[PDB]
Amino acid sequence: PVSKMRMATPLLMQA
Amino acid sequence: DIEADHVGTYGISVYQSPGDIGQYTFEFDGDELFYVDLDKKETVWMLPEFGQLASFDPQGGLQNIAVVKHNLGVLTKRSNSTPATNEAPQATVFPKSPVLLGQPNTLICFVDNIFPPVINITWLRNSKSVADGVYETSFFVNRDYSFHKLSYLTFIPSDDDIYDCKVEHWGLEEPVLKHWEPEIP
Amino acid sequence: ELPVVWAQEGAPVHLPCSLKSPNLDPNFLRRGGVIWQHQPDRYTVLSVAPGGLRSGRQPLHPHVQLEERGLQRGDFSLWLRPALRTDAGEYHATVRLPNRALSCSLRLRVGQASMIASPSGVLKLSDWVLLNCSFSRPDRPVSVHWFQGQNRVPVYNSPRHFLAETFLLLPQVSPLDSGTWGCVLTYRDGFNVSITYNLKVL
Amino acid sequence: ERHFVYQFMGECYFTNGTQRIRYVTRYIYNREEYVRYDSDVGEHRAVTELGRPDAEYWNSQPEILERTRAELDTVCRHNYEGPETHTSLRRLEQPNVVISLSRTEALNHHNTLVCSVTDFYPAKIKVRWFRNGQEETVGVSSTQLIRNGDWTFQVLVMLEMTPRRGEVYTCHVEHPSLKSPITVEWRA
Ligand SMILES: *[C@@H]1O[C@H](CO)[C@@H](O)[C@H](O)[C@H]1NC(C)=O
Ligand SMILES: *[C@@H]1O[C@H](CO)[C@@H](O)[C@H](O)[C@H]1NC(C)=O
Ligand SMILES: *[C@@H]1O[C@H](CO)[C@@H](O)[C@H](O)[C@H]1NC(C)=O
Ligand SMILES: *[C@@H]1O[C@H](CO)[C@@H](O)[C@H](O)[C@H]1NC(C)=O
Repeated sequence: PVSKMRMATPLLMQA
Repeated sequence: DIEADHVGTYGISVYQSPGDIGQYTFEFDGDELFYVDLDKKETVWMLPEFGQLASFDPQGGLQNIAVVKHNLGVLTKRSNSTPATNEAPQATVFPKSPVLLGQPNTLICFVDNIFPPVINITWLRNSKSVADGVYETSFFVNRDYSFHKLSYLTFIPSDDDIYDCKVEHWGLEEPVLKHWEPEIP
Repeated sequence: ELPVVWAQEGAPVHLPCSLKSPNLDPNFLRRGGVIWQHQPDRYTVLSVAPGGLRSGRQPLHPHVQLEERGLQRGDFSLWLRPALRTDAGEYHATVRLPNRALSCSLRLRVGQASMIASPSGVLKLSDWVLLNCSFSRPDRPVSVHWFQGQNRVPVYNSPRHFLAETFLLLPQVSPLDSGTWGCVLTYRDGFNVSITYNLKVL
Repeated sequence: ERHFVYQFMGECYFTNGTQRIRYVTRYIYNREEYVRYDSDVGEHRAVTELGRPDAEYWNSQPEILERTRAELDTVCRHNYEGPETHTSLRRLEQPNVVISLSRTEALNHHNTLVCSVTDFYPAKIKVRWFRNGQEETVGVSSTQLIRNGDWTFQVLVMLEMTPRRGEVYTCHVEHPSLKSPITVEWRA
């Protein structure tokens, strides 16, 4: 079949 | 600065406030793989053949823009920082293939040092606006944090047909258009 | 009969060549080619078509890019970022327009300008001192200017400051004379050197 | 009211394929970086004093920090050994070589033939002129690498030539996608 592409995950700083 | 065999930039989140301008794109070795549309909920590839052999989940690309929106939202209130001065872009007009009169060709307009990436790029066939065969590609990033974009245009070359590329940028004191003719050659 | 132009390493150099001064149509202007060659005392170092494509020597240029507005205001000029000490040599031009054509030519000499102090090192509480700022140019400067401090306060001849043939001397260097002292030179062609040196006084 | 710019990116650095891999992630605001993680560092640093508590805030959640370290194997190593191995790594484009010359209007007059090479990928290429079977390098001017922006590259070369009778000028080019070296010639 095919192969998916995994992305880079960002982060979330607090308020 | 740093060297390697190959580098693939997976995940390119860019947000501009106000206006809520976002963009998510994948890249590799100075070349874009594909980009995810924001509102149409789909993944657009620069080349279709690689979309036939691979698939990306567009939801993950939207979470990036959502966190970045939350990121910039906290950072704009955290600091009283001033806006970065709008850099004046520099462009270069060139054909994709060698110039052959009467043969179809793709006229490219490469513009570097685009900052901020908010700019209209149009063409003028003999000082007349032509929007046929125009491909507006997504911005790119280089290691000085400036940005560069490309625009394509199919046409039929002729001596009596002079072409140019229009630039509408914020930092420009006036719109600039570099005129190229195959008649000069 | 070619003219010669100087340059100081460490600062960009101005290498211009415009077509006289008639106001022209900018549309005709942008239809113009330029070719620059170099030969040491290089060849086709940079050549750009109206399209803007930058071609030339196999190595990349030292940030040697022409002013984008100069090419649309009737000017063809070379602007390296670092005045390379090796660039010293002959330079020729080739400007191509659909109607007329010009091809200027000149020379380039690198003049390493520096300020040499006679008492080498830090100064004592009370002692004389000499400074000589000068480029490696055979012609002598016409006017000489000096200044004291980081705010560039021009130094004039005084009962404590003495100046002649681009030399300055203070016989008793009080602790107030400490700071960055610089100079300003001049020439027949308007070459200006602003070498600055932080005077070290006890 | 005023304008501001934010940017995020993740860079996978590969060497020799999968032998030594490096994963670095940047956080850009206003064309400026303030928090960075390096696979050679193992945690989030602060490029500026702005993201100094931010870097430690992400260094205070141990579950999130390991996902980032594991992203070197899940995002970088897997995509190189997966999609790219099935897509970009197996992409080769052959260059198009053409010889032309402007500024010449008479026979036996000095000029500089132009060898134009466009639409090729990847960018690991070199070009060399050949006159009568002799590699020429004196008075040679060439464009730099021109990225076509559509999965292709282009670059042009010019050689200052003297129109000598009995002449064979060849633009010799070697490339990995070119299983054989291409030679295009030109004569008076
Ligand atoms: C681009 O065009 C739109 C409408 O056509 C305009 O509002 C915007 O200001 C333009 N961007 C510029 C001039 O940078
Ligand atoms: C001192 O400067 C003068 C002119 O400023 C210059 O001609 C001379 O070579 C310099 N050096 C000396 C006298 O040692
Ligand atoms: C010296 O060169 C020009 C021309 O004489 C002059 O206008 C300028 O003020 C001087 N250079 C600097 C950097 O001040
Ligand atoms: C590169 O990888 C090959 C294949 O795994 C290996 O034989 C070679 O020694 C490696 N070279 C290095 C690590 O310098």
